[PDB]
Amino acid sequence: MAGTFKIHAYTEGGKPLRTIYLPKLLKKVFLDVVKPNTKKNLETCGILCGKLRQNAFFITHLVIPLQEATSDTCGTTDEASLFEFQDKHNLLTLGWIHTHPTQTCFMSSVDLHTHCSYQLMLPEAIAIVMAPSKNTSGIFRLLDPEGLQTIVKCRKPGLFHPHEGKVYTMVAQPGHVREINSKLQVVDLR
Ligand SMILES: [Zn+2]
Ligand SMILES: [Zn+2]
Repeated sequence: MAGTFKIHAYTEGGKPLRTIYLPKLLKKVFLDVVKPNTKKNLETCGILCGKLRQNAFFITHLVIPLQEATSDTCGTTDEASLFEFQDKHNLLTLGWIHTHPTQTCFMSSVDLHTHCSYQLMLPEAIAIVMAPSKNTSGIFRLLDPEGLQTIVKCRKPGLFHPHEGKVYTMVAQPGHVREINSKLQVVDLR
């Protein structure tokens, strides 16, 4: 009908990307759940989990794993329990979301290395970054193959370090991510 369209989304390398359906509620619900950390200027992450149905992914569960909260990272500390939870409930990893309580909306060095594993496993994988002090948010991915290659090769120690060239980009509007009016379940493993 009116205001509808078909999308064919491609990576930089020309690979077709399947659609990910994102609940309209997810961003705001996530900010609600992790507010105690945000008020302390501490980052929190959640994993975007779901299922593949008729050639498209549906995010159904926002899973908050055990993690180490700092002012500039929120790395998962117990991947075993996260994996066990996802396996038991047949939930795929589709991406992740995290806060920048006071920072601008961008992808940090750590964020790019974190995302690399997601997007190697699933070309469609996304990183949602909420920057509530700026009232902004963004959905990002690495360039594929070029950015994935840069991060795979990067051995710089040091929490925050620069990268040579363009490495990441915001998901286009419209593009392979579509919002839908769906229910949401938050699963907190903490
Ligand atoms: Zn970040
Ligand atoms: Zn690096």
